[PDB]
Amino acid sequence: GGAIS
Amino acid sequence: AIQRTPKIQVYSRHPPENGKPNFLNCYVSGFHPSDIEVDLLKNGEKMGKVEHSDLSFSKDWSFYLLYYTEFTPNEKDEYACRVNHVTLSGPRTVKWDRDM
Amino acid sequence: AGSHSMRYFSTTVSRPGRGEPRFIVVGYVDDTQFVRFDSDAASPKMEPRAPWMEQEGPEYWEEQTRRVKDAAQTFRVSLGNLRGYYNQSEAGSHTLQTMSGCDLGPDGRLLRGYYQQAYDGRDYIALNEDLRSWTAADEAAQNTQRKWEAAGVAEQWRAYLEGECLESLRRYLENGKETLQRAEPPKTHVTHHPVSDHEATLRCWALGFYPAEITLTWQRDGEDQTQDTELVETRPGGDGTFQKWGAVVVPSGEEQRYTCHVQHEGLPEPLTLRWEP
Ligand SMILES: *C(=O)CCCCCCCCCCCCC
Ligand SMILES: [Cl-]
Ligand SMILES: [Zn+2]
Ligand SMILES: [Zn+2]
Ligand SMILES: [Zn+2]
Ligand SMILES: [Zn+2]
Repeated sequence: GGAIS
Repeated sequence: AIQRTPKIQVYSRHPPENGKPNFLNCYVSGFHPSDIEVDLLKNGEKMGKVEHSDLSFSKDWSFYLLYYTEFTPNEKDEYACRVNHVTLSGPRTVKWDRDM
Repeated sequence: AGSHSMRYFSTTVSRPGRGEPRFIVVGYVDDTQFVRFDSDAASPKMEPRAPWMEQEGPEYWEEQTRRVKDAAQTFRVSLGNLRGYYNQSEAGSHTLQTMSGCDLGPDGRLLRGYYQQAYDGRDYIALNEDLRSWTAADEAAQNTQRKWEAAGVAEQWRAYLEGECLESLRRYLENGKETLQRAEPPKTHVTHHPVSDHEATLRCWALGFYPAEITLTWQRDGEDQTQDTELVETRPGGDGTFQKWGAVVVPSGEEQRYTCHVQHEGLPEPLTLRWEP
């Protein structure tokens, strides 16, 4: 989802 | 980055019979990265109307693609799949073996 | 079948100097593809790739397209951060792949949920089976792990994987039941090709089967000839079914000592074949 690395 | 060389299988959808419409398949798998060039060849020449599957990959993250097109096999005509990928010294050409 | 799976496989590939990274997603129920997205398409949207998907209404397609476009942006930003973590040039192409999905067990519960990423073809980070912790594959990925632990990312995946993931899978299984729930047994036969006056290739064929999982072995005197068998990778027919073969080269006079054994979930019981001239 919105979880950027 | 890792690189893996493509495996290549060339084959028909149904058992081949002369004069009967069929599908010619070139299944290319186990490669990385994803950029790859695949041509189906009739008597050495590039076939048109070749379609391919949507890019997917396996458990080890290596990619696979099916390239395919309609064909009607006859004894005169030779078929092959030619694959180029960064992991290769040059394009690899695999001839269709119709008698397995 | 007692258990089923859903998976989304996404690939993001940067192309320095040539625009935004390309983003491709495909979704599978078991071994059947049902959707795709490609950011390079004329007007990128989530699209059906199985006919039983066509009955989903436009709001389904709008939401899936929104979610994929969201992911695409996330993954483009991620590619930037990862090139930082790895101290890499902006000149080179790199690849981010993600797998996510759920297995539905026969008790109607989550058999296992998945979310994993790879960078340039190597494991990067994975959600553990417990859906509460992470495995980082290297120090760079520990950057991500730390960010994701702080942000409670695992719990968000756990909620998805136990809820909507399974609900979606159940719905697809119902909508596509006539093909998704039908295990098609392999059509099998043995071919024979002399390689000389003294030896022949025995080839055991399995054709038109679904799903793709199958075991094909040659045996001689009740023992697997695995280290003498050429076994090709299971391959798509192109019509939703799969194909495989395995071959052994044998002395002509001992051809009848060899039997091919085929296991498939579509078979009542394992098949045993032989060369029958
Ligand atoms: C963030 O990392 C986006 C991951 C998408 C979560 C799945 C939501 C369900 C819809 C399927 C979209 C799959 C996009 C890869
Ligand atoms: Cl996009
Ligand atoms: Zn194309
Ligand atoms: Zn089932
Ligand atoms: Zn709307
Ligand atoms: Zn032969």
